[PDB]
Amino acid sequence: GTLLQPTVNKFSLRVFGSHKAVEIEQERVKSAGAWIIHPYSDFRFYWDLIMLLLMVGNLIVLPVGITFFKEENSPPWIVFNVLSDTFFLLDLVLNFRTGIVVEILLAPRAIRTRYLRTWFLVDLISSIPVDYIFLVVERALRIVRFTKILSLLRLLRLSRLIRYIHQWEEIFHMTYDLASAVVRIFNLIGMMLLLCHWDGCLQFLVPMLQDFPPDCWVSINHMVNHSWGRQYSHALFKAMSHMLCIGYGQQAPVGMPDVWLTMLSMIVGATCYAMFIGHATALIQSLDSSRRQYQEKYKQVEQYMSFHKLPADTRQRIHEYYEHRYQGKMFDEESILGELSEPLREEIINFTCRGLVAHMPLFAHADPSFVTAVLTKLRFEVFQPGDLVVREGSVGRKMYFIQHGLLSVLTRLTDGSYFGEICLLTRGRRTASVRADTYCRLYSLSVDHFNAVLEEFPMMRRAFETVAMDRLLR
Amino acid sequence: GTLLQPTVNKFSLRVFGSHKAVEIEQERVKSAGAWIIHPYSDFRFYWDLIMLLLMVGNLIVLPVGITFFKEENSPPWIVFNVLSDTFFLLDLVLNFRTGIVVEILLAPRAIRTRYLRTWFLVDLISSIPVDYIFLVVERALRIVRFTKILSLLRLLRLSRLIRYIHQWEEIFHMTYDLASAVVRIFNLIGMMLLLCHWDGCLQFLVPMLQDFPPDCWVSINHMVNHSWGRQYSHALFKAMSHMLCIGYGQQAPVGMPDVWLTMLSMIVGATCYAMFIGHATALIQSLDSSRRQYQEKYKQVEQYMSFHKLPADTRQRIHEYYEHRYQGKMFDEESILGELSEPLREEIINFTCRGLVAHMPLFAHADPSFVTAVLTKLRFEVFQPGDLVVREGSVGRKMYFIQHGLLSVLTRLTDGSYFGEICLLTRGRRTASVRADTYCRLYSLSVDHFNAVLEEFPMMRRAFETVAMDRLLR
Amino acid sequence: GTLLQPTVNKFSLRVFGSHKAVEIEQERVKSAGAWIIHPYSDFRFYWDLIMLLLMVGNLIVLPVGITFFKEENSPPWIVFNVLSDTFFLLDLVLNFRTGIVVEILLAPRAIRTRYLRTWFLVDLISSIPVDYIFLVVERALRIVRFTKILSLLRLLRLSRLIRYIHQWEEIFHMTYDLASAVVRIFNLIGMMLLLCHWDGCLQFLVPMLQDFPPDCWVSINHMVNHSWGRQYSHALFKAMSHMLCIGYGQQAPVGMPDVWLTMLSMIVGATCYAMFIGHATALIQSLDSSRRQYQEKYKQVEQYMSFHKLPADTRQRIHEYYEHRYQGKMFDEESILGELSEPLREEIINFTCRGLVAHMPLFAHADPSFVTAVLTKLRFEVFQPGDLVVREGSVGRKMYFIQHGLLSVLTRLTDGSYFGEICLLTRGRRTASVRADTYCRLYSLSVDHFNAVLEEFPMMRRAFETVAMDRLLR
Amino acid sequence: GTLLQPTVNKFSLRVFGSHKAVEIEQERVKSAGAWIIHPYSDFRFYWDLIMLLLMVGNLIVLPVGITFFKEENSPPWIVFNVLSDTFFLLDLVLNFRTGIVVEILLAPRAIRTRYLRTWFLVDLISSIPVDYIFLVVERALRIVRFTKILSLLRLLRLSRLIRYIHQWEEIFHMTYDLASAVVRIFNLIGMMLLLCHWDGCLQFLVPMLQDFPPDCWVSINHMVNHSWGRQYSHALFKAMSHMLCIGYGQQAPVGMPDVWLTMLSMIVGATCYAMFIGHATALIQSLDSSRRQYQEKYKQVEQYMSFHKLPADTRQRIHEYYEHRYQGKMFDEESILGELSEPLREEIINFTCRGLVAHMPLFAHADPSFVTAVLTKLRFEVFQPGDLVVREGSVGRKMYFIQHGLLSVTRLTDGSYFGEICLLTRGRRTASVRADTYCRLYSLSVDHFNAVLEEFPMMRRAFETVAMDRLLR
Ligand SMILES: Nc1ncnc2c1ncn2[C@@H]1O[C@@H]2COP(=O)(O)O[C@H]2[C@H]1O
Ligand SMILES: Nc1ncnc2c1ncn2[C@@H]1O[C@@H]2COP(=O)(O)O[C@H]2[C@H]1O
Ligand SMILES: Nc1ncnc2c1ncn2[C@@H]1O[C@@H]2COP(=O)(O)O[C@H]2[C@H]1O
Ligand SMILES: Nc1ncnc2c1ncn2[C@@H]1O[C@@H]2COP(=O)(O)O[C@H]2[C@H]1O
Repeated sequence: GTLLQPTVNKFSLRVFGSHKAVEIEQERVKSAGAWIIHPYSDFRFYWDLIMLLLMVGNLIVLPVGITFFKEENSPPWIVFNVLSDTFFLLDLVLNFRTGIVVEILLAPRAIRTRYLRTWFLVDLISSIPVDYIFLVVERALRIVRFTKILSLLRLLRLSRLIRYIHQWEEIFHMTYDLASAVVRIFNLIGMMLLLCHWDGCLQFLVPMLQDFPPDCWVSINHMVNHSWGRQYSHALFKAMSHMLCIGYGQQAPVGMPDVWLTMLSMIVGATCYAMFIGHATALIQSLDSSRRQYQEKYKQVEQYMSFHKLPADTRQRIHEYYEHRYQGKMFDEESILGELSEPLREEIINFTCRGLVAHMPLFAHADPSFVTAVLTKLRFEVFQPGDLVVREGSVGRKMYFIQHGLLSVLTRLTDGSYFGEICLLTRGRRTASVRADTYCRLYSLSVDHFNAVLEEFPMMRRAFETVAMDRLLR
Repeated sequence: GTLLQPTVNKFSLRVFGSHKAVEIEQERVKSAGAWIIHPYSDFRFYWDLIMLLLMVGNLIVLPVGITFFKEENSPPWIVFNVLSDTFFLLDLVLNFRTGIVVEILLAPRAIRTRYLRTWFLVDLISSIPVDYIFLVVERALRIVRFTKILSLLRLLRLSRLIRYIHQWEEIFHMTYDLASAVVRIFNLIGMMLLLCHWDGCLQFLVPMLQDFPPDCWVSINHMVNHSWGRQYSHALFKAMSHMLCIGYGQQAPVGMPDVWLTMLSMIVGATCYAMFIGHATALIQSLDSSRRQYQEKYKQVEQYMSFHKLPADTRQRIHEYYEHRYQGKMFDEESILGELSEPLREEIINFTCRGLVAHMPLFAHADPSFVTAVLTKLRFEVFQPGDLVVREGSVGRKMYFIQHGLLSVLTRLTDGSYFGEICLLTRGRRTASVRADTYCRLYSLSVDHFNAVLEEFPMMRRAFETVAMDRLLR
Repeated sequence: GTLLQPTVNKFSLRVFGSHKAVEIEQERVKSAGAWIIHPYSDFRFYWDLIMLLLMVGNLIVLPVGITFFKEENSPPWIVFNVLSDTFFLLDLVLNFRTGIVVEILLAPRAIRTRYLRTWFLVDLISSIPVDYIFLVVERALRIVRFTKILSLLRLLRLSRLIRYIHQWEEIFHMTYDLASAVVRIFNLIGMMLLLCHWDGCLQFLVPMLQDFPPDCWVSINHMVNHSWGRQYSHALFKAMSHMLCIGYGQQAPVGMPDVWLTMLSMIVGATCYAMFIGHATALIQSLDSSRRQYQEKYKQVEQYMSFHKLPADTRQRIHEYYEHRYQGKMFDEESILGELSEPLREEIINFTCRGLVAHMPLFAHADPSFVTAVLTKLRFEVFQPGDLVVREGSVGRKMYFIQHGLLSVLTRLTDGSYFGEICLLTRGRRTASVRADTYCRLYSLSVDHFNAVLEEFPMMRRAFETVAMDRLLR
Repeated sequence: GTLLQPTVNKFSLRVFGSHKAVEIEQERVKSAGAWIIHPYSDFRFYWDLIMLLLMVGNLIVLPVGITFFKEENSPPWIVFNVLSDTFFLLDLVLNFRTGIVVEILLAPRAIRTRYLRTWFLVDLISSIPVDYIFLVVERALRIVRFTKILSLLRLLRLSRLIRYIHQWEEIFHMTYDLASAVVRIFNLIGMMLLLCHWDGCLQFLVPMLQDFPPDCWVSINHMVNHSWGRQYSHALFKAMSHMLCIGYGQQAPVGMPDVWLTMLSMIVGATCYAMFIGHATALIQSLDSSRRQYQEKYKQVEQYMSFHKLPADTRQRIHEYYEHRYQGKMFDEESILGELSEPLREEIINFTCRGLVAHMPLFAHADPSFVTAVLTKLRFEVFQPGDLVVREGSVGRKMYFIQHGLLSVTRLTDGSYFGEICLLTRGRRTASVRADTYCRLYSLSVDHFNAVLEEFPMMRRAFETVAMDRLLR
């Protein structure tokens, strides 16, 4: 009895919010009882999965059954039509109690007026069997052709199929992350295949109603008395060749109703192929945008290089810097770390600098709170070999830690080491000079952040003082 | 008598400014009297709505009347031509007094020179009936063909139609918000349909003037003596098949003037179809850009994830954070709140936090000025379960309020609660530790903003002191 | 004698810099004398304008002269060929002394090696008349066909035409601001027209060399003995119909060399039409980008509106705010004013606020230096009616000036007025409350900027004190 | 013996990191011995370069050999098939020991399960010769047609070719900077040419198996007894004309299997041509984006100009300012200098201002450390002529240096400087400076100036002496 209520699911959590909002929605459904179908409930799922398959089966089978078969009084055809009319009438009956997303669950007022204003007439016309009525109520050939065109009123179920497919596609952008362009283009492919299947049946249907004049292509190809499969094959070939703008026959089409159907199918095919090109272009432009932005940024850089007329060796030095800095990846490290929360930043920086945790003895013994408080305030820097990181007699600004590479002070030291220590404490000038031997990834620490961390932790101040005196002894 | 002046309307307000600027424009119109038509006045509306319909009627009917009908001396055709010449001459007469937007309302100088420099000759040629003049002044078949080609000079009214349609489209981007690409593409569709309707009439017109040679397609299909409708149908089929690049006849076109018309229509159709593909692509790329930017941003995030070689569980934790933070929506909350004004921000934050207003007793009794002054300085934050928001023995930085979820301090508390209070007042370390039990939306308050609000309001300082002492008792 | 040197022009100033850099380049040219042609000099202009016209004339006329005419020994044809060979040999001779932009003006070393490495062979082959040599040196039909194919070596002048057209197009992005896509697409249109004109001549040329077999289309259409114009017309129709993917004949092409030419022209036409669609799409997407960014920004805003589930009246209030703030224009007022210089900002703000200059008596008497020093520090703000700008008992933050609209303090005041005065001086709370009656554009002044301007100007401090005492009297 | 290990190369450095990480990967390979092939090693290079050429040769030659030739028992055809089966079986054998990038080098567990889960069946089917088996085991015409369709199972080597081409293309985005769209579009061109070459062979193959009915196009064109080259030419013309949406014959195709092949090739050609248009559009939009952003920015500027209804002379003054400021180049000087490191900034500013170094005597004698410390804190500014840079009786804010142009206060040209004494005296502006031409200037802020004086005390006295000299002037 709870199947009319929306259950607790991932889409339910992402739409309603917490479990309490889901319970509020369930109580709003339970305001009335067995009169309201919530539009996110599993009953609408369990119904629409049936109705989509039935609608696809009818929209494929029904024109082939109308146009190509001669004796329309076969029993399983009548059984199939009766079943289709039954389910598509029960669908409207269940629609009457259903909810409407704009979620207006007011049953006696909003539902009835929203149907009678928007989408009751089309579903009502497509639901009921019109041809059986005129058969019961009622020059026989005009009557039979009239009943055939009336039986073509079943084709308005397409408008309901489109509505349910768009409701599904609005649902499954949220339970699964899907590229939008893929959904759009497979929707368009289904529409195009369906339209070509219509035009085949139509271009056989029109010479049927005129009792095959000698001007029509069926009489010219002498294929009146073949089986329905081969006639369907030739008609579909003709329709697809008009639709993809080919050029079908030897002669121009002579009969006047052939000309206008031809022109109609040509226009429809040209517009559908144009929209298909558009969707394919929009899909292709969204494949390697991360690599494309890197390309645009380097175009911008060499534009700036050209503006100041820089030398060639400097230009390739810049190029090597970008190749060993970004590695073809155009990411904004500031905004991504800004969009996150604090524990995510802590976990990321721990995973990136557990090597610096492991090699350094000062981080081996201290509290991990202190370790994270240091690590959250570093900055990643990359140097090229031959460069002097710190020159002697500087102002003194920053400390450095060593991720990779080895560095030479004119006394060499490899990765896992550190320098820039004592000049922050003594506040003096730079004692020795540090060179870059290779590409060396470094993390840097600002002095204001350093004093803030020392204000947060007094014992590591004495630890740095002891290791600075040891460094002075070295 | 005020219909020459621009009235007070929505476009009038968005162009001129206040009502006073509209009155200044009305006085500038009333500088002269019954000699100037302001280009935004309702008289130009009331005139152009007639003239567009007349121009469309002529540009559809006139070639069909020229080419297909034999006896051109029928009375209602002459009546129709006389009416068309009358209205399109009166249009030029009313153009003489009209205003010109660049609004140059100087009648005797700017209007006359701007016509005689830019667009007087084309309207003058398209206005007057040339063929009736040569009929009055004046081997009869060459004369009749000469009059037919002279009567084709009516087709230069297209240049006026384009000018008025662009003036309308420049108007209605401002009274109604319209997607620009839709306007462009329906303008192009109208142009393409009109060009195909020209080419049908033209490809029947050329074998008319040569008295139907046996090489032409009309003689080959033996359709000289059919009605004009069927001839128009076959000619339009031929023109559309050349235009959409199909391939029309059995043979190659034999007569030399057929070949060049064929090649001309093929080139025109290829270029029009190319521009149609371009407009369709530009329309499709502007449908789901909000969802596309979210996709690009997450591609950027997983690019950054790949750059530091993060583990899988961390990567899916980041993915869950974005799914429960942005919900597929790529919006910039900083810039949108920055572009607004202060009362809009106040109304938005009141509607988002009236729940926090309702549950908290401290906000229930105080002045709503104080309530808004608190609420404008919050920050929205989202945590994942298991995370520790405040760890014991911290520095003490911020207060938190609880939108959703429940939180556990190791003493549980659900939504509508608050914490982080006493550490701002005591300026000490963190007493207890707070965990996250679920996804919990929190609003955070900075201590500097907190002290500023206390400086603005002294009594709530004592209120916070009392509730902090109560919290210490707890 | 100075025509070899680059003169002082707009492109010369935008490339070289000042007049002194132009004189340095002129001295670098005058390092040698009458041996170097600078590539920006007017002599290269005066030469290339001739050579482009000659190259276009040859690339149009020469295949029509080779393929369609029978007697190739007519005198003016020989005169035309001798003139063409003369000018295209003199072009290579003048190329030897010319300069090369990469500007390497080193004549004996860089020019000779850069020709013999890159582009000497193609120009040498296309320069000299090959067929006259084999005619002087030398089954006559094989010899004549051999001379015809040798005379087709003139077609390599296309590579020189492309080089000079790209050098021109690189020049005229700088003297005139041109949309790049227009240049690209007209270059492509010229290339496509030229290729179709080649294929017409080629598809007549191949049945010439086989003495018109009965399998070829010329013999089938029985058009061997027509004039050259009609043969050229049918050949061009055949080539264009293959190129635009149409379908030409009744039968499939029977002869084997016809099939491969057909397939070649089909592939070339398909690729050219694809690139034409691409250029048209890229041109269309760059037309109304300013209006498109406004559309995307409002999509973003209503996305944010949907995220917090805002009410409808609030949503339309936001919509009215944007309509009366930006007017469909997506401009960044911060970055544009940031990119300018100081006197440009001063001139812009003077033109926007001379009304506030004129109505205010305090700005009427003071120094215009003081006036600009005030005006450069304002901020433009827009309010909706009913809003309260200043509520009584505020903290006191800012002064306001009134561009448009009228405002009511509960004592009304219209545009050109001002308020927010005395609370900056007294540093107290807000005395009276100000409402918004209409849309009212306001300029706001911050108190820190206000005190800075008072520090710059001491007498206007006393002026504000007097008018504040007058306001207190009011 | 080290060819199974990944050597020290540029891609190796850009993937692994330092030389030590390369040695760690080499030790991880050397965990086992002569049982593991590392997927970046030169042996996989030396193997795949052979296998791509063999796969292309087979995918071109084999359908032409099957469909058009009558006697399929010629010796060099059998030799060619035996060689192809040999190398494509040895490829699977060497695949068994190979590594897999996701680098899972675990040989007995990850490799076997990853093959038997993902890509063992297709390579196994495409490897072994099926037709020779049915020939050994086994109305002869049905048997021969059955063997022909079984010999068409060689065509599944395309799936391996695609995998190796994508592995190569993933490698060479890193050793060479390549535009991605060019790689995509040449991959698509190769695929389209291959598909058209398939459809030609197929549309001749189907009337072969029906012993040429009179309804087929071969019998209608009376070309059964021509050579194989001319038959291949007509079949390829028919296939390409269906593929590029042309319209081939006089009549509609009469036989029912012709109709469905026609419709299939038409659909395939339409989709391939659509994707080709898409790739061409995406390539064209990425050519002159630097010039396009300048265009969009100036559209934005004239939008702002229109919003405040500015006069024409002001608008063209703004236009001249942008033409002499950016020169059509839409670059962000802040972010580019921000993304670099400190020595790169120092080298760039030295190369841009060595003229100011050379003309100024105060920079001629001082330490180059001081020179760079001054030069890193300048700002580039551009003025229009007639403008007054400093008006008399100002507040006093900044110093200026002169890159180009000449300025009139007592005139002075490029290489000069002003704005000096008002920073020291902290007073108002003494004289007024005009702009005579377009003049590029570098500006110096007073807070940065006092910071540099705090870093260097002797140049303080140098500025004091030259300021007293300026007062004497
Ligand atoms: N043993 C050592 N090896 C290398 N550098 C050292 C040593 N001892 C001290 N230093 C210096 O200690 C300094 C601390 O900060 P500086 O940035 O001034 O530069 C650092 C190094 O040059
Ligand atoms: N009854 C309580 N339940 C939970 N937390 C409390 C309680 N009383 C005080 N606190 C703490 O009060 C602190 C105020 O600021 P903190 O951020 O230090 O962390 C807050 C809580 O841990
Ligand atoms: N005659 C007046 N009419 C309207 N407002 C006034 C008048 N005199 C003083 N004020 C107030 O002067 C105040 C100066 O700063 P406030 O922002 O506090 O708000 C301003 C006004 O409310
Ligand atoms: N000989 C001179 N020629 C030009 N300007 C000078 C001279 N001597 C001093 N100055 C001024 O010195 C001032 C220093 O800073 P100011 O920006 O006030 O403006 C500068 C100049 O106007």
